[PDB]
Amino acid sequence: GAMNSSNYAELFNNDIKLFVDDTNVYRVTVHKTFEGNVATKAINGCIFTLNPKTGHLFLKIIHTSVWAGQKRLSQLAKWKTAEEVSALVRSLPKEEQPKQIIVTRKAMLDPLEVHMLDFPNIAIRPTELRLPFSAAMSIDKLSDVVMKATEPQMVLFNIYDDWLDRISSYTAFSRLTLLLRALKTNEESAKMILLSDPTITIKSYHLWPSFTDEQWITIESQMRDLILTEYGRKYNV
Amino acid sequence: MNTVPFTSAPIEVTIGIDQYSFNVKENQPFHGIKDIPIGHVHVIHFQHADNSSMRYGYWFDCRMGNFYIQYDPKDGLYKMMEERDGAKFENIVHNFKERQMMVSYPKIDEDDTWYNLTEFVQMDKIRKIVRKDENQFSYVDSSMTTVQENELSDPAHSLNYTVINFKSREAIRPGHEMEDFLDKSYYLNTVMLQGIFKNSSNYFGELQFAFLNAMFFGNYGSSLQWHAMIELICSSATVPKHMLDKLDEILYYQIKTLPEQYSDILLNERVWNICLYSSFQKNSLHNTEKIMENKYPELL
Ligand SMILES: COC(=O)CN(C)C(=O)c1ccsc1
Repeated sequence: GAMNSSNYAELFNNDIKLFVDDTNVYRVTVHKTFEGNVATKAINGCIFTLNPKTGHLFLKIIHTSVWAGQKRLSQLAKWKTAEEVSALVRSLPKEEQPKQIIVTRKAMLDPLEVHMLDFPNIAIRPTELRLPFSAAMSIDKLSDVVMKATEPQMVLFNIYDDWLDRISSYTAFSRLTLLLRALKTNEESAKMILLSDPTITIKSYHLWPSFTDEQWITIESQMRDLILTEYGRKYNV
Repeated sequence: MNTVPFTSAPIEVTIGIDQYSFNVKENQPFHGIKDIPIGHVHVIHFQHADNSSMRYGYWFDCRMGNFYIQYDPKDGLYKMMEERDGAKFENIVHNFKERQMMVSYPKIDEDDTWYNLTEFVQMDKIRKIVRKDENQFSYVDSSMTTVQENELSDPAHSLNYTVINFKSREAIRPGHEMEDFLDKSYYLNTVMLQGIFKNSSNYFGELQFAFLNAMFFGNYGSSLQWHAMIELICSSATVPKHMLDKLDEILYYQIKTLPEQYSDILLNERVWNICLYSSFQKNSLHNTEKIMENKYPELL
């Protein structure tokens, strides 16, 4: 059924699974027209499809041309997401196909179930977890490839860099969600925490800085402080 | 006018004939029902006074044979049987009619209710939903499950309604996923009407039979089927106009006949609110919307 805190360890077992987040598929800026009306202008988007055990991220870039001449774009975006996820599954060898796909938003359930009717053994599940994957576009290298795209494109990343050489998947996912939650809550402060030290850099082939184990402990504490600080600011606590 | 004679009434029972019903006491001198209108299917149904469990009954058409009811004390129910000896049957009916031991089918002249509820219902189609080929009449009861219910367990005792499943490969063309899911016209017109039912009259016949089994027996799977067949039409943007107008009539008389006190168990809020207020056909069912709003405003 639904994925929650009670069955959280399931994320890191040996059954292949993918999270799908569609929050950045259809992106717009809202502006005034010359006549004083309001209009939207779409910008490039992306599907965030993530294997939480391995860190493999299938980033399908949604180019704005896919919306041209289409109506009800917020509805269409869910079905386009489901179409692209189904196409990805079919593109994978059988032994790499997921046994479960967990959607971060319940409105994705029916579009994905319908697109996956040919795969009756792949469970489509919601989750009760509030996952911060909308903040993926706060990761500079992901945002850059999305905004530079001139056509539909799939780009593959490992969202954990090389962390699994030193930590478990459970700890890696915990770090990722903390970092993403911090970037979502206060993007400027989170980026300052991550980059303030000139001596620590991001490898060309990585998304995050090359922190030692002890430095990651400091960073994680600073991210938790940021989240708590923002909570106090928001609620006057 | 035809008759269903009864050998006797050895157990106290509420007897239904179509939309009518009456109580028979234990060992009362009751010998059957006369003046049954020729030209329609009928249903004769039963609910025992000492055990309201299992409503059950028989769909029949008097043009297809001479049928009578006799209590079986081993199986504990009133059974329908066919008499092949026509002279014997005429003699038995005349004796009962002479002794005034029969109730008269109590149809008012102005009253087209039963025709309106069974307009498209045919005995030959009932016998394909209810499979018992050795009899010309069909037994149904409160507890019989449908083929679809049995996929999600005795196959010989099932209601073989046409399976409708909005999230099935049958309902969704590859490459038309969004289109076919949000607009069920393909599934309605090509798969169901052209493909399976052949025409709208057969579709409406099954819809009407499903409603009647839900209402007279409290058969839950029949109610599911009735609502699915409504929702399939309402959720289709392209429906022939004659079908929409006929569906409005069909549903109006169904809602009109439903007992007010059974509405909580016979009507699905989601389906009805969706059909009347959100669906493609929200403005095509004028008579049904008017009776629903005046009779069951709480459901909505
Ligand atoms: C209603 O039609 C019936 O045939 C009922 N029945 C069998 C009798 O009344 C009967 C026949 C032979 S001795 C009693």
